[PDB]
Amino acid sequence: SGGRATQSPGDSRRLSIQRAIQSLVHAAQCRNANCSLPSCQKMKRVVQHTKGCKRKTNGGCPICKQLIALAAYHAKHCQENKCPVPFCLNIKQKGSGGSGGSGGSGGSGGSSQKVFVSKVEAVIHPQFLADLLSPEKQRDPLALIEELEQEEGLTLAQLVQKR
Ligand SMILES: [Zn+2]
Ligand SMILES: [Zn+2]
Ligand SMILES: [Zn+2]
Repeated sequence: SGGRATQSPGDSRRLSIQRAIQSLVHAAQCRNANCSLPSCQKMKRVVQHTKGCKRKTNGGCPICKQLIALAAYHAKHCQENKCPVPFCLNIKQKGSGGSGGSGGSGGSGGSSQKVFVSKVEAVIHPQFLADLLSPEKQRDPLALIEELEQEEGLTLAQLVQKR
């Protein structure tokens, strides 16, 4: 009757995905000016990126990929067709798939963004997730982002060529 979750290194970072996803939903429908929360302000930036973006799904910007990842992962745990979450909407119209995600409640995340099924999660780069969750102020996701697209050249590409 549900359940069935194991706390892998991935789980913890998928939980950071789900946690940034919790952020996502919030900034997606936050219209309270009195609210100036850390995860909210940083995500207000990251969300506003998703809309004012052009290289969105072209694969250039890291955000929109990890945001269609968040919004998708989120969309799996979402039952709203008229959702506030941006890419959740286009998920229901384009990104069709099953349910699931993670939920083992692990806290020992690690480099597991290769072995896993990279169907949803493109360049989520949990550091970005972590920074949203961080009470710190000048710890912006979009700052990480430009860093992330730089590091998008490293790993997976590492020793990938073969015969
Ligand atoms: Zn807010
Ligand atoms: Zn973008
Ligand atoms: Zn949604």
